[PDB]
Amino acid sequence: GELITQRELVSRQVSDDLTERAATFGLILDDVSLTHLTFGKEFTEAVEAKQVAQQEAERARFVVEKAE
Amino acid sequence: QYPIIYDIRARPRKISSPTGSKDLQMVNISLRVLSRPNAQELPSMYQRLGLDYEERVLPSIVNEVLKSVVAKFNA
Repeated sequence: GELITQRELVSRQVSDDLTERAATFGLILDDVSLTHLTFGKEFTEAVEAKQVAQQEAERARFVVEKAE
Repeated sequence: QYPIIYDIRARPRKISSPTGSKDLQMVNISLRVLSRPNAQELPSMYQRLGLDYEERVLPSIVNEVLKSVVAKFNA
């Protein structure tokens, strides 16, 4: 998750390390961009199911109105 | 002078990104980038950016942009 939240810091420190490593090979690195980032799907699926349970609670609330 | 007919007239682009947003919802965002080529600074374009400069340039910068800013933005 540090790669989602701290994308920019990872990109910058990667930039520093990559610039100092590329200096030994005669290539000046103008920009260093962290661009790809993906993770397990089932985590998002579980989060969505959690939201679904919350919305089911909301439905049960409207049914509580129904039920008075 | 090798020429190659460089098109300083505009050529557009479009790139997308699946981001893990703030709610960690998979946010697929598209983004149409209009990058154009220069005349009195044709160099960096033509050779080492290649005739295919825009292709070499835009894709993963757009990806970084969308993922950084959408991990920052909720659904």
